[PDB]
Amino acid sequence: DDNMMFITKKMIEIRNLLQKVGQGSTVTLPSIVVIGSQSSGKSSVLEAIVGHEFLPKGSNMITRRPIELTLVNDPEAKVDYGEFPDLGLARVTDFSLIQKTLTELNQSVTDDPIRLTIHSPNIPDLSLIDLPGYI
Amino acid sequence: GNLLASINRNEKNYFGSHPTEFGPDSGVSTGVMTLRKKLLQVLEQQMSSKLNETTEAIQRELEETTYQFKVQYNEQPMSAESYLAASLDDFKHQFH
Amino acid sequence: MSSKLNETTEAIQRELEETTYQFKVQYNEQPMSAESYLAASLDDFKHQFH
Amino acid sequence: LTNKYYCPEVFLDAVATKLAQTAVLFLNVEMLNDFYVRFPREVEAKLHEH
Repeated sequence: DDNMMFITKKMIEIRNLLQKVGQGSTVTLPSIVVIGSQSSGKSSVLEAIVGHEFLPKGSNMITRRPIELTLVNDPEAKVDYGEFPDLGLARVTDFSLIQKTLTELNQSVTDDPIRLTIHSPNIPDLSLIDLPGYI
Repeated sequence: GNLLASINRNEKNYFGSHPTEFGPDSGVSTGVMTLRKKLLQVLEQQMSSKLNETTEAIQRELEETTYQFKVQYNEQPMSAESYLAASLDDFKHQFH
Repeated sequence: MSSKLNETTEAIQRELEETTYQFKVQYNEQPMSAESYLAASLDDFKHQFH
Repeated sequence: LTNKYYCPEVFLDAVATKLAQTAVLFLNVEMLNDFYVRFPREVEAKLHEH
């Protein structure tokens, strides 16, 4: 069901390009938005981590900025690596460094949502965004 | 590491305590893999639905950019190499 | 061969002298590469065309 | 001018002159200046590449 993942991946690449066309590129493709109450919010963060692999989450979070998670089918790659689009050409092996970096962005706090890209053979390519949960 | 597999082993194993209450073909659905499959399904369906309208919008923004290319510069194409070549030809004639 | 090295070397220097003098009478010993020729003729054509 | 059908020579020559001049303006702009701008770049690129 190879034909199946692919359509989605091409579409996510397209979502990224509409996002990147310009200032007036109001236009875009949808994606999953995740919302959860505080007990529910904690559950949700745990769930997002559990869905693919463990990642820095929860603890003390301003939750001020959304996180656009874009996933890629990772056949032919044997190492769980996640990278940041803005800091291009930078790959992170251990998610502890991802924890320190993105939590430093959490303490920094525009309202712009950081984009993320993570490649793992276990993970099916997706396009979820996690905004702060209700308190 | 390999937390993924582990969270998968527990999900496989836990429903065993009460398999009939929530297990295959039971009305309810649970565990991470079926959820993921459904997420894939819905994402594909909804994205596919918005595809035509988003496509039309892209064509609209392309048309407006093109019209501005008509009003400004009369739609004559230009590359950096064309600009440099023309200016170099001018300078060589002037210098001679 | 080592013995003839002196006389042969002198003869080569002689023919180099003659080739050099002809370079003096013809073209006034000014250097020339094909690229210098091409660009000069191209600039001539460009001024003519403009 | 009122005897246009009586003087086909003069009328046909007038139409020829007019069509020639208004066609000539757009011809000069669209084609001639395009030649003056593209020709030097094309010559240089093609000669160096050749």
